[PDB]
Amino acid sequence: GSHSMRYFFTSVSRPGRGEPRFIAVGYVDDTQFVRFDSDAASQRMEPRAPWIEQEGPEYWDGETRKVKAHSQTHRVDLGTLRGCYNQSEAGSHTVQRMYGCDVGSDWRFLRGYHQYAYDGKDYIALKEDLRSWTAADMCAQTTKHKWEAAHVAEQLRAYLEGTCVEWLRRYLENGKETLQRTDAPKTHMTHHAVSDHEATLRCWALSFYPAEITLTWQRDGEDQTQDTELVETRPAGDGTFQKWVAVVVPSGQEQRYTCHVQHEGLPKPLTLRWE
Amino acid sequence: MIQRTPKIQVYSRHPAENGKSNFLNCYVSGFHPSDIEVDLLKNGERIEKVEHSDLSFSKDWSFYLLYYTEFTPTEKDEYACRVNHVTLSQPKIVKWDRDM
Ligand code: MET
Ligand code: MET
Ligand SMILES: [Cl-]
Repeated sequence: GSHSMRYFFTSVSRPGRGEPRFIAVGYVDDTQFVRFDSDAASQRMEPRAPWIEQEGPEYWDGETRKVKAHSQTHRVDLGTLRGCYNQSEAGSHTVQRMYGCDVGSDWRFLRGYHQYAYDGKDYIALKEDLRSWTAADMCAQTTKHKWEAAHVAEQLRAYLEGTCVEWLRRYLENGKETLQRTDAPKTHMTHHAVSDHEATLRCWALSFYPAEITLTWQRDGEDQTQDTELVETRPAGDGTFQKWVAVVVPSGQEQRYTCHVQHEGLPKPLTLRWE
Repeated sequence: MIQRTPKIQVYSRHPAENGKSNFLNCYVSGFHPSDIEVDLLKNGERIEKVEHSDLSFSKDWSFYLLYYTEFTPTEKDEYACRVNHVTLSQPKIVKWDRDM
């Protein structure tokens, strides 16, 4: 299975109610492993997966120093962006940043990412080549000019292809019992009569890992995605995931409807029937 | 400003059995901006012990949080999640339905 390491930063201005809120989280695949919260008492990068606890003091001090430094750059960014967009000083705004790396089954570099949003909209992103930027609006083109002149992309590319991959390997090993597992979904369908003439069919996938899955309905072999209610894949709390997909059907047509499940834990795609 | 409405899911960790300790989850996803209020309710009252995940976001930049607590499903106790967000005119209450 392919794997990823990602950091997610969220910075929110709150004019007159404090300095901006800053929250940082780190993930390996779908498993969170560290956090920082500027409003918390500790003012430390903190562990959130058992397998990171073993890291030594150089690690916690280093990550703490880095995350605080990132909080400060984002604090100043909120001012730069408010100014560029000619926004009022009163309003709350959001900066987001995501970066990290993907490796394949073989733990070799696949892809890197480094990208930003302002108020929920793409702002600037490093392209897949890790050499060039995507910047739609004029404010982001100004940033792009500055980042080109400062050779920012080159520094980011070096992290993403090197250090990022090294950390990802270490964590995957330290965490291998968790991270290098597959839990196949436990599947079933439920039927509930909404009335005398229609029934809700719900196709369930429970207790699966990793999170990627596909659930689809067919009616006499015809894909029903347009008529299907598909919920967002959701955490059970225990490091496994759950998902369901539902269709509302005329009572008596249940046998026409089949649910199709795809997951890496499954030797073969599964079809569930009413029969 | 961009605003995106929370998608609320309220559910148990394990298949529920009356009298058997379990975990009640309220997963809220796809929202923007990040300020949100989320409560788990037992018989309409806020559960005070509730924990939540650290704020994170999806590839589309929308935020997600899991709120969770230990709970014991029973025949007559009603569980729910109550969510408020700038996109909602008033708090949205979603009841736990164990028969889904
Ligand atoms: C948690 S801030 C530091 C994140 C990451 N380990 C880095 O070196 O960029
Ligand atoms: C999207 S936050 C980055 C803004 C950047 N530091 C600038 O000064 O243009
Ligand atoms: Cl944003």
